[PDB]
Amino acid sequence: FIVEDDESLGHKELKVRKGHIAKLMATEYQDIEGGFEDVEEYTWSSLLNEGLVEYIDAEEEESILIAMQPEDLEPAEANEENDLDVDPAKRIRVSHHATTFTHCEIHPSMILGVAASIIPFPDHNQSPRNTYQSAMGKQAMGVFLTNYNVRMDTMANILYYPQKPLGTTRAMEYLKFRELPAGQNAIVAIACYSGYNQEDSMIMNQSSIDRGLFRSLFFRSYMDQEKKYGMSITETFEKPQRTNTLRMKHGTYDKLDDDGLIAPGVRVSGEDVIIGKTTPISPDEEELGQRTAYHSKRDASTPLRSTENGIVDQVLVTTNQDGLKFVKVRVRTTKIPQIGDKFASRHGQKGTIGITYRREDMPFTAEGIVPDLIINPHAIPSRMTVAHLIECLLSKVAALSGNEGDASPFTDITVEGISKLLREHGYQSRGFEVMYNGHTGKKLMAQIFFGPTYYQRLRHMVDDKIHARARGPMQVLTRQPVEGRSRDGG
Amino acid sequence: FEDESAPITAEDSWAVISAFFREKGLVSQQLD
Amino acid sequence: RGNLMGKRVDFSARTVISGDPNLELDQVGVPKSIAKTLTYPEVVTPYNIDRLTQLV
Amino acid sequence: SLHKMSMMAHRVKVIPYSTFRLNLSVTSPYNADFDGDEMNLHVPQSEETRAELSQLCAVPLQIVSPQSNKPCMGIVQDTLCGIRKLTLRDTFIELDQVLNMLYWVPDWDGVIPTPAIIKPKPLWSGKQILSVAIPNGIHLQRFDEGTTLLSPKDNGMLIIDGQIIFGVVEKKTVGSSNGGLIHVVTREKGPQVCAKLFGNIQKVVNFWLLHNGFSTGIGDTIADGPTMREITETIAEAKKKVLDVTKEAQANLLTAKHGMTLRESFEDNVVRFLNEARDKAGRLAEVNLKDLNNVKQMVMAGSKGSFINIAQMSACVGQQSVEGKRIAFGFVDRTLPHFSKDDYSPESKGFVENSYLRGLTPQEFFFHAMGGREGLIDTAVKTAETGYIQR
Amino acid sequence: FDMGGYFIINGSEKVLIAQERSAGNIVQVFKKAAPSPISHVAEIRSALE
Amino acid sequence: MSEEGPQVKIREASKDNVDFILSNVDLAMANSLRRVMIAEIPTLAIDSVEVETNTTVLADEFIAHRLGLIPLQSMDIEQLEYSRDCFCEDHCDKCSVVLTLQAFGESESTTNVYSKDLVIVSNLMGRNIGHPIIQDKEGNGVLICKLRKGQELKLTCVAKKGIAKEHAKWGPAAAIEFEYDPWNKLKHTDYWYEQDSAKEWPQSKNCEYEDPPNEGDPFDYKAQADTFYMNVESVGSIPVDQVVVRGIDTLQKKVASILLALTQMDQDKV
Amino acid sequence: MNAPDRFELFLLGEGESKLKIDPDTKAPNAVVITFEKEDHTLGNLIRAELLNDRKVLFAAYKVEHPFFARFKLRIQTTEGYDPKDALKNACNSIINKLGALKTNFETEWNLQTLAADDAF
Amino acid sequence: MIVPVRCFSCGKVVGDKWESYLNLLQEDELDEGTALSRLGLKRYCCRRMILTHVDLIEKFLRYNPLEKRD
Amino acid sequence: ATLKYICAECSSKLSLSRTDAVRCKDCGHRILLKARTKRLVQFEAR
Amino acid sequence: TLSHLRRTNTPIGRDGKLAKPRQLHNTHWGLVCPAETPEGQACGLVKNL
RNA sequence: AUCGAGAGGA
Ligand SMILES: [Mg+2]
Ligand SMILES: [Zn+2]
Ligand SMILES: [Zn+2]
Ligand SMILES: [Zn+2]
Repeated sequence: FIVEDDESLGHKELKVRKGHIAKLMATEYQDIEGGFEDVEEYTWSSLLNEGLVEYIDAEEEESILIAMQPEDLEPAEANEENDLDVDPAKRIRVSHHATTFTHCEIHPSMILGVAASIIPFPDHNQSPRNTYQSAMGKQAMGVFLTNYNVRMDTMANILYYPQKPLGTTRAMEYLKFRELPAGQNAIVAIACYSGYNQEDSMIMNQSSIDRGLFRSLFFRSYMDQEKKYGMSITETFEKPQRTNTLRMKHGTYDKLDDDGLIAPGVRVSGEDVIIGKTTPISPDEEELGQRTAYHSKRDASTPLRSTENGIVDQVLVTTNQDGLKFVKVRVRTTKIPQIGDKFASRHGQKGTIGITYRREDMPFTAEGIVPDLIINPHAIPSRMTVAHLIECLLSKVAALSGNEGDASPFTDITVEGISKLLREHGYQSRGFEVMYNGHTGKKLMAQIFFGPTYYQRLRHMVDDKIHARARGPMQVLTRQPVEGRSRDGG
Repeated sequence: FEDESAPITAEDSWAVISAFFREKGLVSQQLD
Repeated sequence: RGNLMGKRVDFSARTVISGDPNLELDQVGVPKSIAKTLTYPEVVTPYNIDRLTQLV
Repeated sequence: SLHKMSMMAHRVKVIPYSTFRLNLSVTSPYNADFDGDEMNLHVPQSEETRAELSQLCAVPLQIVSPQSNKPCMGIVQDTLCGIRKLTLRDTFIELDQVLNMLYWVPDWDGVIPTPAIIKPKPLWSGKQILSVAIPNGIHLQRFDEGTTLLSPKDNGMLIIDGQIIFGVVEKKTVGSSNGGLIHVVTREKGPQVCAKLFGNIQKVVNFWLLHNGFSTGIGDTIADGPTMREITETIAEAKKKVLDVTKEAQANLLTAKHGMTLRESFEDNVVRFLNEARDKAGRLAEVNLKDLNNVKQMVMAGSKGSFINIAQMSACVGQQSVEGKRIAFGFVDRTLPHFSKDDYSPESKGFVENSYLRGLTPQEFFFHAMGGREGLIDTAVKTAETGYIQR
Repeated sequence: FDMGGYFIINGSEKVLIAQERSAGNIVQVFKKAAPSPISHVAEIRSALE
Repeated sequence: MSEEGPQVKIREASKDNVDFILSNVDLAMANSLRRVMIAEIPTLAIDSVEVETNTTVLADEFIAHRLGLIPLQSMDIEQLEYSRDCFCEDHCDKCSVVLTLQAFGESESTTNVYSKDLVIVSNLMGRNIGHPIIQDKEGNGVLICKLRKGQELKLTCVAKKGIAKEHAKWGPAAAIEFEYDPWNKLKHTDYWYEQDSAKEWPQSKNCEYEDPPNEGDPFDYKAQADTFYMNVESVGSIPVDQVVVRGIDTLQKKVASILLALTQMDQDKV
Repeated sequence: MNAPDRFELFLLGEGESKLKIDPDTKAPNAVVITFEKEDHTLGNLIRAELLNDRKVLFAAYKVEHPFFARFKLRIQTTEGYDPKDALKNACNSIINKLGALKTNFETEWNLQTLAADDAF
Repeated sequence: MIVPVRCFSCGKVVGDKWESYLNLLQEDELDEGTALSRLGLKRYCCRRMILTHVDLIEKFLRYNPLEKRD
Repeated sequence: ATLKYICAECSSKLSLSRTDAVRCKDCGHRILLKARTKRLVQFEAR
Repeated sequence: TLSHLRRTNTPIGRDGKLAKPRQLHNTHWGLVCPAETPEGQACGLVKNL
């Protein structure tokens, strides 16, 4: 923003006024509505050309003096040292220090990146936690595009029911997180329990998994095209015959079609062949003709990955730029949460499932509400992440009152406001609830911090990591075992 | 009054930010 | 340093870990899918013909 | 695999669900947690190597390590909190739950201890049921600052013939300490008995804690109004002292400390004052906190808590620094374009008045990010430099 | 919802990562190590853009 | 633990809630009844799905899961055998109900395919089972999927009898409240507080049915948990009253099975 | 991958008896009974009832591992009184009380039907 | 993508309340909380389910559905 | 039978055969999604 | 996707030197994210607008 | 298959 002394009526005041904001909102609504009549069609360029905002480079911003917020300009702060707004629940903000302001921040929290600006209350966490969350928000499972069905991408992961957060920052409207969210709201209980969430692991309600919690789709597209060589040879799709080819793979060819492809809807598992392709190549010997007639053909099929199974989603048959037949086969499968899977909130709190408990075995409140997670209380003190608890509280209040909780970084929403709202909703101000053991049904002598919160299902599922071997393939040079899980390496 | 006075408040800067992201977008630098 | 001082080995497994308050200190939990891949060669002696034959 | 204990021999137990499962007390040796860690399994292929693994590398034989004379395995988060809460003086147990606790100890000899309270109601103390897990013939005589065989604080430990007699059980006793229960039992009854003790204590304490419960909420970081005002006055006094030092330095009346020029002496005085302010505010908050406060309970149990965390969550976060020096004038004579040039005030050079509960202003947020980035870079460098030194 | 600031090459989608560099046509004066026979050096990476 | 024991007092009743005070019974029995209502009352649900054709947006697993989660009438479930206890070939009329869903985009606007469109094609033999539970005021069931003009979906859903332990989709209960001792007289709970627990902790709605503690009265250390307040809510597949009655039946059956096992072991010992 | 079928929680497997009574050598007249395919729902009930018998000296249970739907119960009665008899009496008392509860609930709901028919 | 059936944690059938919820929001101009209460979503376990749902099916149904004339 | 190869951005059911041009007859397009199978797919509603 | 399309990279640190660069300089205020930076060798060398 | 590069994880 530009700060000028145009206000001869008083102290140096911001250049932008409420009329400009009114016209901007009018332009927004005119875009939303019909009957275009917004002659004063302000956009960003209108503000830029009108002399209301700048484009300040790091080199130019050395010579200026910026105000953190428009309130820093009011003469009252400069002069009125005494005021009744001594709410002890608000941040201690330094007073008005200067009067030669040249510009004013459009808003703090625009200093954050795309992955950071989806953190609720990042200013209540500590910076390492924020960095961890920014790194782990790119692994959260969610809908990356609406046309994922058309795209034949390899390794696409999509949630069954992606849910919008109950605590949303104000930049999520520009990042479109609320339109393509990556995660789900889970009723988390920060409790010490049977002991299976003792380290950063966690407990998951099994009956919540059975009803569709954190279920995700997985897509994997296989590709194969007829080889370029057309000079008296080629490599064509077909269904190889046990009696007319070499080293034909150990998998099942019974699932293929006459086209060398599996029809969509077939259930493929293990190392079954999905694309049937052979090389009618040498040995070009008439002795082979005396033997199996087409013995010259050598199998070039593509089997499923040995550690994967699913159902053929879609088979695409096109021709590459060179005109040779080109094929893509997509296999989809549902990846339900298991014990070894990895989840995390928006505060760098990693954790794998430790054990799943059914709805009856979980602790329950006097209202029957059972948690979808039980997080060990020992993750908080060392990592702090106060934003986690503030987000759980704000989310509880938002779910009760039925609206969105503004988790913007540098707003003026204090824990005491949220607590007052929660108490108005007939609950304990700080979010504690009396729970029952479940096994015995007796009250727990401790009251459990209960409420919703947004958790993300990351990548790194255990079934993609589990690997054992004993006397598998070996190398050729050193005669040691090969490396790689996909190759059955040691 | 409002047109020429009533200075901006904290909540009003989000109209400006929305205008910026409307005209520019999140990948404006590469396209430009 | 990559083929003599250290090398890939057979009869080994890797996977995520979890916790079990109900496991002995020296005891570990091996998933069935892993215990059915790794093997131990036992010699047939008159003390274990029956059990080893049953395993066969 | 930094040391011996990162390679230990275990006994197998085939289970479902695709993850290796470990006892929670062996995590510290491997330095493992369950946030996504993975481990490698190796199977011996000969009776010779099976015997070598089970007679040399066996986990119970590794409890007391030659690195420091003290145990490696100890008692960890949930068991630590549960054992400190269970052995409190006010924790009595009914017959119905005591029967389950006793049946949960495999070594239990079938003899029900006579309750500590008999006539009005039969109530067993937590120390009794925990002692049922301690083998006979074990003595400890640890005395803390104010332990005199009658102190009301239980700040001590006395065991006579495998019976907790006095004191709370916490990280100083069952944790991997120099002369705790673990070390004494290993050096007295042997490795197998100590591993069995690990199992028994874990089982009993986990059962009790499951049927009691224990949580942490946002209400654990809040300090009442009076202590918040006291913290604010402490911080204001520190700010005033720093301002007085600044006035003295700007008047040239400050005398440079020998071995340091004027600027370094001034910066040292300011950083010392700010650190004293943070410590005083943190102590005020901590003494305010009740025993109800779950964070303070974790701190007292030794179960992953420290008082610096309490200070930073419920009071001033404190001065930030990069390269050992308070934030530097990256711009021309100012740390950030929102401050006037040549400003040495605490707020302009990294100090963070607020707490994490209360929030951070944008400048404090950025300075804290600076400090966090410094820490992360240091960790990344060590990750490899220490490995090279090891090799 | 696709922003679209990328290329499609052989089907695959590629992103040109902004390569950071020190500016040219700026005079930078910096101190050389004392053991060296040079005290200060002023450096320009002059370029006709 | 004598015969003429537990007494009941139904505070209020609906068709999706039964609110009652359960008194003169141990806490173990109350909790066991709660757990049984949650976990071990058989009901009907879709178990197998044969997708004849599906050009819709949703995948086949998605729709199969949704269909499994649709409640179905289960008043007469006790007259249906378990598919594991039948001699048929993967289903028949006496151990399953066969529904079939067929939808198409006749209209150019979005077509809402939903559980009103499920039709039972098997023979129910007069049993009161198989009907999807439609409680919507619009008469519309549970939204299953949506269709463009050309999209189609043909299914064959086989309904089977099961308990919530095998899969949560067979649960007859939605959520069971449970409380005892509104005023913490038994001191089974210690109240976390800052300045005053009696002010910081909201008063339970059941505190009106109990005498407030007397400030001077000594702690009645001989008192035991009793007079449990419960509120069973039913997803609609079974009436709430029948949910509770069948929970009691299931506990009785489990204990009777224990007795029968003891008797069989004794007979084997002779 | 390694997830066992959910039916293994309540369906007996091959050669898996419902009960297995093993006399306990730690104390006299004490036996340990293992219930297969059972959990706390019945174990807590049985133990709580057994503790109401004045001829029972000890009664405790434990589910050794949540992975396996198993259950172990220890009973130690006074001299003469066979622990199996104590278990039988426990089950019989439980059944009687459950039947009484069902009868009372049916009676109360029959009374309430007048309002229920007018409810939703 | 579609409104979830059978609320996760508790199991209440919140799948038939999407249409009614939207109608109350739009036609009756009710707030989210009042609309949720009017449908009987007593406890936040279900209010989060209905409230924070993202109906992506409406966006998938914009692409041509392998249809004879579309 | 040779029923197969539904066309993309169209609806034509090509039912091509070996050596047939991969182009769609009346679209000129070259994608030709392959005709979801005929055998019933068995799913468990879980 | 959005983060990748708005990423940068500093070839200078590819040498692996351990020094004052690859730190959050305070001239970065409002120009690159103070929190979004990878771990390992690239911490502080890869920066996000 | 090979080699090279990048991404990320413990
Ligand atoms: Mg870790
Ligand atoms: Zn049948
Ligand atoms: Zn619900
Ligand atoms: Zn066409």
